[PDB]
Amino acid sequence: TDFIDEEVLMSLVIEMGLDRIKELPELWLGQNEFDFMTDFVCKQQPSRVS
Amino acid sequence: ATGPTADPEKRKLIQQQLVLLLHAHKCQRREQANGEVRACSLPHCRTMKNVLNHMTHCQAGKACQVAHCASSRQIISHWKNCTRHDCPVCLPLKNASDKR
Ligand SMILES: [Zn+2]
Ligand SMILES: [Zn+2]
Ligand SMILES: [Zn+2]
Repeated sequence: TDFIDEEVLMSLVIEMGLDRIKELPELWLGQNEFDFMTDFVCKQQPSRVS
Repeated sequence: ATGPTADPEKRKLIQQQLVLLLHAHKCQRREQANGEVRACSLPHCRTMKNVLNHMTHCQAGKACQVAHCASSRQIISHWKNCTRHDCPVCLPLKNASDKR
């Protein structure tokens, strides 16, 4: 064995509890809206503090 | 607040989608193996099975109205290169392999 197995995904489904799903939610990894592996660069303070 | 810009409920959703995406990739062979094996122990993988056939040929990414296509398409590009180290996506998937 050198790769993943369908029963290994079933084991992770049970580990996470994904058998309780009903509808799949949305994500936007193809846009600036959710850069899933970026850094906390957004830290700033408004012009009203100046 | 609870974490950095890249670590919200959307990352909890990539961990959920990853497992369904990997199951869908396997599950697509079960039906081709005989021609009528439509049955599955996780019916919810059908959403990913349908989306995989789209994202493997799609090119509209930045504006593709199928949010699941642009979403799922980014997961494997991350995972494949990240395998050299521990990560919220790669770590649980590597640990799960011990089951069989
Ligand atoms: Zn399935
Ligand atoms: Zn698409
Ligand atoms: Zn990773």
